[PDB]
Amino acid sequence: TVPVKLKPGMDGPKVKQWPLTEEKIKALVEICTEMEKEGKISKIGPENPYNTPVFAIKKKDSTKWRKLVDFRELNKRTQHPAGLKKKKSVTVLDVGDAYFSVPLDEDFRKYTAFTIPSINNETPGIRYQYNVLPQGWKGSPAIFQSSMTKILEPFKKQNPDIVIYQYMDDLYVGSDLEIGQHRTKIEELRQHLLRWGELHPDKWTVQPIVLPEKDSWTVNDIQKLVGKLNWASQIYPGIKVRQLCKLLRGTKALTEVIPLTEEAELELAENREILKEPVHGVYYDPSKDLIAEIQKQGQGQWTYQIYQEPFKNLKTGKYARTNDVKQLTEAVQKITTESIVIWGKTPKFKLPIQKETWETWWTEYWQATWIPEWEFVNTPPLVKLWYQ
Amino acid sequence: ISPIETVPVKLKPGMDGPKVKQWPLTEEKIKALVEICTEMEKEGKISKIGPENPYNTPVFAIKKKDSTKWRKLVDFRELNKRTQDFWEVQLGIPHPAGLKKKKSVTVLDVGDAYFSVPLDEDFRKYTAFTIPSINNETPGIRYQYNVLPQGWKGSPAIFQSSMTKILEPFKKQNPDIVIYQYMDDLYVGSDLEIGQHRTKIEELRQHLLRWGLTTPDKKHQKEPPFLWMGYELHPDKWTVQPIVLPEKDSWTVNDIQKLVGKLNWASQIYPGIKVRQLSKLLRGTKALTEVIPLTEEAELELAENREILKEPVHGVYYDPSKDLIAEIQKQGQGQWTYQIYQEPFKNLKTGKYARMRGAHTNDVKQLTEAVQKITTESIVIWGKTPKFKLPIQKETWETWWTEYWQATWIPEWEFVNTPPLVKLWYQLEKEPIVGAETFYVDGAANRETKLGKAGYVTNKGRQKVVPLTNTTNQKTELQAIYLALQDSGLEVNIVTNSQYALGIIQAQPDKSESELVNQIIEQLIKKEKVYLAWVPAHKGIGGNEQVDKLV
DNA sequence: ATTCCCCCCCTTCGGTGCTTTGCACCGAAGGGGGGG
Repeated sequence: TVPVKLKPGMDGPKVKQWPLTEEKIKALVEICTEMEKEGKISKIGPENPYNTPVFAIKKKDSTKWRKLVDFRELNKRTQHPAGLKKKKSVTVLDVGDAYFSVPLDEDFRKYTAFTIPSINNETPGIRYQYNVLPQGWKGSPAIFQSSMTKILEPFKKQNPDIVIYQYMDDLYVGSDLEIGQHRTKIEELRQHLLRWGELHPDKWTVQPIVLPEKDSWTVNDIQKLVGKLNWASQIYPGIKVRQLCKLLRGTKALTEVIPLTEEAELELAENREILKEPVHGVYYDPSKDLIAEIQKQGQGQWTYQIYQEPFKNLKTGKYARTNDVKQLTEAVQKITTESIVIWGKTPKFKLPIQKETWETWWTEYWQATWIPEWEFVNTPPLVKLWYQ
Repeated sequence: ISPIETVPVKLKPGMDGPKVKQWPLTEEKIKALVEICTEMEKEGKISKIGPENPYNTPVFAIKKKDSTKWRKLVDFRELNKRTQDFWEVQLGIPHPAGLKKKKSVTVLDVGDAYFSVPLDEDFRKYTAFTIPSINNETPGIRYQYNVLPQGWKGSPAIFQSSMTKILEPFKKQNPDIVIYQYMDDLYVGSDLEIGQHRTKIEELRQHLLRWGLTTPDKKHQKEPPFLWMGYELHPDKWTVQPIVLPEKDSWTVNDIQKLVGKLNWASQIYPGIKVRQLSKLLRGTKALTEVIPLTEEAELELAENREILKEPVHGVYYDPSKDLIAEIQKQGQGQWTYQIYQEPFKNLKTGKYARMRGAHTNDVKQLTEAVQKITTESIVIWGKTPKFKLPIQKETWETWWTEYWQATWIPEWEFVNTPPLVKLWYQLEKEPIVGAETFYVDGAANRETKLGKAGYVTNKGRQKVVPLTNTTNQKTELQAIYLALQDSGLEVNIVTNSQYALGIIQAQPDKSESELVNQIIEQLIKKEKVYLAWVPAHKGIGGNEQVDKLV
């Protein structure tokens, strides 16, 4: 393809580089030197005013470094098979080393500039720009889209039951086959791709809300329960707290045992049936963006909610498993992979972490080829365990 | 001139060259300016232009800290505003602590750096200026720049790129030579003996001269100590150049501002530098000439800083075969010091952290911020994260990071027993306390008149209300909690409808900008066991009928 | 009386978001230090 103009009335990325470890710097220098020889990248000067961050990862624990470029700002200025979710097994293969044979438009190469730093600022950073289609940019799968069909036509027609979805540099192969037959067909697909150059979405279960069950209830216990139902009323209406509020009238000791009246057990039980229900009316708007909140429940437990509008949850989950940042980073990569398979868009996370803490360590444990947008929450969202 | 390819530089789209007219200058300045212009024209730095150049730019002179000498400067502010944007390749400042011990070391400076790199041919017309046409009448002679101008915002980046392009073949043919390049300053280190190193230095000098860059011998350093980037470099140690603090008798705002700046510079190698009590004198006074009398606390800090800055202190270089260790100490009032070293009592570099982030915070939060700052700074200099020695105990950190709602982490670290220790001064019970009084608190303030009442009711036959003036809902809720703490015993359950007060208290602070919160904190430390519970605001709970229709 | 680029700290002020239209957090700009 060719004209890849930006969105009208805005400029290119101007993001800073942020420091890198000397182990990762040595990997980037070796990688970029090899790419320069092949003509994939070329050195530039300071007259280019654009810059995007770059770093290296160790995806799949293959002990081979992989270069990653944060195109999150270039993707925002450039301008899905519903049966994949119901599939049994979704294999995710990498087709990143295939866009290197498609030259990039000459007028667009200036926006893909990046800088490799140096230890102790020994030398000014070495700058490069992309000559071929880069990895991580939203236009790479779009320009190569017309070329993927030619390679996927001899395969998809041979096995119509195979569902194949491409996002960024990742191929999602979904089949209703067995543990072994799926793998054999994957090898056939892999070798088929070479000629021209593990998820289980069926096992994913929503996380409901559960009321605590007790034989005897204290004033403190009822007060905590009343707060839950009042908060849950906004999510699941039809929840009324009157016969439970009537047990919290008058000044009482917080540990006083309150005998549950026979007429109040109905509301406690009735609200439980309402609570044990998938709240309908949640329709994924294709135009709006996905927001994923994450809460730290302690003891190595994390809960998340994916929604487009407040109190209208599209998906609720719970990720279980010393290193808090690594656990959060693993959760982000697992939620994002879920959203790509289910909806096809990476969510906009609201991480429960300090901004300085996240930027320092998130690159260490990252292993995906895509980066979602995230925002850092500061208010303490711990008043009662609403999502326990 | 340098036979290096020019960098294509243009103006911002839709812009034009400057047309500013030159302000009048005294007859003393004009003579030096015309002499300088004549010399530069005869050297080829500038060229005379005819009447076809519409653009112009004012030009003035400075003393150059030499009285007799008069450096010529050009006010390129208009051109810089109209000049395209550049991306700076200078991402930071080299530090001597990151240097490795080298057998042979040289420091060189390129003379007349900017005047050696040619300017792009199409851009020369915008750089046109005119000399103050004499006292007056006859027009001035007008010149245009042929090389990189001084005062133009694109000069540093272009020169840095040209220097890198010049130096890359030499580095490729000499892989065992370390070259730190900062603008026109070169630091060359090698493990060769003095003779071979000196032979290689002359080879580098002839390489630069092949590209027109000259290295005068007056800025060429061959013997230690080396004055490099504000530091004194010795064969096995380094120091900052001498620091002279002011000795005024009646300080002003500007004097204190300059005093604090030098103490921050000295804190990189002098341990224990405090500037908290001195920087507090800069709050509330905005005039730069106002005389601020020194307070008692500020006088104490100044004397301590003077005493610390008296003995000679030096750092050491970096050995890649040893592990970096950073030790942190707490000085009080949100101030921390830290020393990064490799072997004990030989500091690679010191530093301090005194940033006050957030209105309410504790020592454990600030320790994590200091650790993160140290890690980020160490990655820049050495590329690896050091092992930490913190004054917090393992159990305290375990409790904090397990009970905290946020995700926090600290890399490999060990406990060092040096007081004062970092601890949490109080803890909130997870369950209500049996036998202790329950205080249902509530504070309501009228927004219109800024008047309110804060009060509490209790399980027993007690009840209190107190009126507050110039207050809000949040302040009334905090005051209600404070009253509940004030008139209770050692164990207390407090039920409140305010999420703001619960969010403030639950973080376990010990210092706060708000004075009311400090009283609450000092009351919480006195108590033995405290339970804090949240209740819905207006849903008929016991703290809603007899606590809201009241205060 | 008049310039330029880079890093840092400390204080002040405006913007943003949630909620409790006050309060907490953040980023940019002023001052200062240092380098060229």
